[PDB]
Amino acid sequence: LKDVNHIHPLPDFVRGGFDYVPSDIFSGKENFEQTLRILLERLEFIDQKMVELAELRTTLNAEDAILDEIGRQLGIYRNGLNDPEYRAVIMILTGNNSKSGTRADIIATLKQLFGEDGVTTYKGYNYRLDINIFNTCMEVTDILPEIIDMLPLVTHLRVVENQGY
Amino acid sequence: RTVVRTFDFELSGYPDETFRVVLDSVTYELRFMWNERDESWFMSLGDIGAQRPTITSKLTCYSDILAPYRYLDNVPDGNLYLWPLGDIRTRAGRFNIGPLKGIQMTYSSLIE
Amino acid sequence: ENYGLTGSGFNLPPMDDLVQETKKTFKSAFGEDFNTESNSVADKLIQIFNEREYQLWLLMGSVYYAQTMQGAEGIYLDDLLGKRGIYRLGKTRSTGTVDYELSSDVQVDVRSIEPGYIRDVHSVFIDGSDVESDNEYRIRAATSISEGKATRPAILAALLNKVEGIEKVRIFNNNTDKTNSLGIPPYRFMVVCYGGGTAEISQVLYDTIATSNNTYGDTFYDITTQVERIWHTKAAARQLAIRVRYRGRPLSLTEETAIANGLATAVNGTMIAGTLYNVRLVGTVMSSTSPDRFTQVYVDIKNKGQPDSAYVNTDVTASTTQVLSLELEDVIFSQI
Amino acid sequence: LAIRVRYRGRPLSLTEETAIANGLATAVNGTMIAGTLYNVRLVGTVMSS
Repeated sequence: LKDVNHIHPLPDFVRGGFDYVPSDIFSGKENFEQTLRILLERLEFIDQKMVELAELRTTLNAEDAILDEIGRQLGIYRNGLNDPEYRAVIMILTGNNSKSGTRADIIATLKQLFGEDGVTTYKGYNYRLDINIFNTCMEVTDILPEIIDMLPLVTHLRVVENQGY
Repeated sequence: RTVVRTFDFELSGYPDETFRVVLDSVTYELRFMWNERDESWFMSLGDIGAQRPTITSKLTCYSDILAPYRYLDNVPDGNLYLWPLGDIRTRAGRFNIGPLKGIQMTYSSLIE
Repeated sequence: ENYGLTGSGFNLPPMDDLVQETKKTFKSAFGEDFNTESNSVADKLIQIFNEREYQLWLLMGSVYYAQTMQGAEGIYLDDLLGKRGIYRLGKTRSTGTVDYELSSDVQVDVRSIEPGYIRDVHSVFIDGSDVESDNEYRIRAATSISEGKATRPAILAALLNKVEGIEKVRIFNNNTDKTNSLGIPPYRFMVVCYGGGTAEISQVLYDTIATSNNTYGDTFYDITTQVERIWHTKAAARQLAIRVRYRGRPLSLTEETAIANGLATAVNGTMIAGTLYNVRLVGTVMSSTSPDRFTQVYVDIKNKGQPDSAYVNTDVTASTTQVLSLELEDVIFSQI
Repeated sequence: LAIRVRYRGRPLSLTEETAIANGLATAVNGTMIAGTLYNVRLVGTVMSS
């Protein structure tokens, strides 16, 4: 019924405070109101930017200019990656820390990179595993090094990518 | 790290409570401030008569408050937690802190 | 719009500007013919409010800077790396061998009684370790921790946290049908470590590898729960020597220590069977001291005991079972 | 001046060369007459930013 995240712009900030004019003594004088409005409306701008200072620092929306700072703390350097996929690698490596490389587990990680039906996985008798891609939205060669990391120590892997079925 | 429960807290809901407590035979002074917009309790910890508090943090349920601060000679080495007595989904409030109000703020000390 | 977080950084408006547009907009509501010059009553009022408002911008900038890695200091440093789930150490105690007390009962080891810094010489032990300072605290944060298993990062993470005395580790993989260039049998992988025990790492490895003993290495040690054995190797086996030549203003004596110790970190941090790049070594010297102190720089590398004629400037690597190491009594400074 | 940079490593991506380009702004800080590039300094800067 209520949002748990209380960090939001204050609703109707301006009309508040004006509500503290005692008994409409000054209201309708058009000389005191403008002086008060001009000062209060400055806080509006500062109040608004208080959110982006917290909202924009999250990894989901962080821009490349500062996303590097988030990656730097985790040891994931930009190298030659671009912004749209640099976000992906950060998620992939971080998610690897609570993984076991099971068949059900592997499907889950690939799920975040290719939608619901964009990926499928065949399995083979002698350590063979196969990955199929149908709806890639980013160039895969640069993402490939991580795709190896979350697999068992002895996996034998093939990678094939195509658009659609 | 064996630990034993040894102290419990209660709050009357006044927005600027301040009182002195004794833990592990040492004495500390605590300050609690209520935040309106964030509807949460702010806790400050320090020595008796200290100019400034040693530690300030925001209270939350099932979070180890003292975790990153067990490296100072004036900080308790025990465990401080807030967990609910009722439904597990209830979050810390203003008047719902106490041994029977819904949230059990507790301190426990390691066995040495 | 040019104020606050902007992706390229954080921008803070100075005191003067905030007054300028405040007066401008304030003037717009009453026309030009409105006194706002110095010492005027209106101007005096404006200054008070803007100064109170200005602190808000300064506070925001401090909060952002306080939470960045570069600006982390004191307690604020603890919070930032605390977010990663690790905390600084405390008063640490010495360990000895048969002020002090026995660590456990004995029959047909040694533990210090005092809480910290400390009767520590041969034929009368780990000393020091009072408080874990920020510099090494930053270093200790370089590691990683995870609960994963059966994957390459998981193996590395577990070993560095459980195996006592471990200092470095690397893994080589041969996931193909035919023996690799390193002679690894097909469908097997090798683990090489430096330091640590032999009948303990095997125990740790057993709990973290998949249910298919694909290990291979020089030495083995059987374990049971059914019986099997685990393989591994040990490398050690190298110490280096360095000389540096430069042109300019001599570096007294203190700087050489700052330069010398700084180099030891970069060389030491190299991976097992890694490679050293002459360019990287130069870069460290340009960064371990203030710029604008040298016009030319060269570094020469040779193994201990070799003749002086053996100094070379080309990049150097190490074999599979070799680990690069550097120490003092090294780093010969000279002016060209 | 015209400056060319060559290196061995991963290919640098567009908009990542901006830091290097602006990093060479130090080249505009030379003093009259007594201005010497000390290309080693440039190598340090390009490897720093």
